[PDB]
Amino acid sequence: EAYTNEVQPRANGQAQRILEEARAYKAQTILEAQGEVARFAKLLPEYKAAPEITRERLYIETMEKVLGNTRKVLVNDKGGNLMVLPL
Amino acid sequence: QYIREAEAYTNEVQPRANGQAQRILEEARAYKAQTILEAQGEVARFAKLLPEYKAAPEITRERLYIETMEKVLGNTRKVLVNDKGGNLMVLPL
Amino acid sequence: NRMRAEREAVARRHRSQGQEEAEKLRATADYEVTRTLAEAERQGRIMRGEGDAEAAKLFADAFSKDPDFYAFIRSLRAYENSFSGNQDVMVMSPDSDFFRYMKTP
Amino acid sequence: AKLFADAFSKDPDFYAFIRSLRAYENSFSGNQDVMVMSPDSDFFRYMKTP
Repeated sequence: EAYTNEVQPRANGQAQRILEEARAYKAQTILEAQGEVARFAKLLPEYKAAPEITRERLYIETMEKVLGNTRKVLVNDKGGNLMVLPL
Repeated sequence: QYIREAEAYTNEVQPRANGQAQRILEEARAYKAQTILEAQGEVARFAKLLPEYKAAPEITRERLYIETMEKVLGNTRKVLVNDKGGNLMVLPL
Repeated sequence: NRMRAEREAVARRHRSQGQEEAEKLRATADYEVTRTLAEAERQGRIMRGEGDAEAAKLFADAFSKDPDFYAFIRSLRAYENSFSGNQDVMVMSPDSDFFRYMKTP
Repeated sequence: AKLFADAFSKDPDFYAFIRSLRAYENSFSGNQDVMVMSPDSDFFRYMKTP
């Protein structure tokens, strides 16, 4: 006696642990989902107001970001030569 | 003395082998138990997620696809070079 | 010196045999941990699926409105995320799509 | 495999889609794996003028 009566607590605590743990992910998932859902539900009405302008600004803005970090070449076309030079 | 030491070594290693045998035997059982239980969890995820995909296949596929691409793209060396110029080298290490 | 050996052999046997039992019980302990670890992970996946499954209906309707604009804003964001590092090289040309006002008027 | 077979036979294409996507991140986790993309590439579609 008293051997099995102590095994259960160990698992019991761990069981409630995962429950709350997974419930947090689901709670955060729902929350984050709603936030992202609301994020696009606010840009879509304004996007429809001026699709070309919003697309152009986002595109030009997105471009200066990627280009700002990544290197550039701007080499003329019709030439099949480059050095990947990886590591 | 070589014989005396030899008998000790033989008698010493034999019990150790038996103990190692149970360890690999038990590990296989644990693997079997872990794989069956792990499969059940994944099955539930797929079963619950499948109706959501069936509701909006294109949106779900597109959302997952873009998300998936971003991660694999972020941890790799993108090139973004016109396929015309297929003159490259491997340079392995 | 022969008597020493025979007792010494028996001694190692008694010492080595006890070690063997340790291995047996030690291995069984590992199995119990694996039985509970997988069990917990199973319950987690069930709930962890409901989470993304519950949000999937939300994303579905939000982006169903305009999946082309959502893919555009999401892909633009994904580029900034993917190209966050300086390990890539954008081989463009002065007449590319972006480089439209880079020419003389 | 029994559970996988029954649970995935409901929709083979969708399981392949989800499983194929997950496999990519597990393999390309390291930066050593290079990807020679192109502007024409299907994914890099919105990176151009709208």
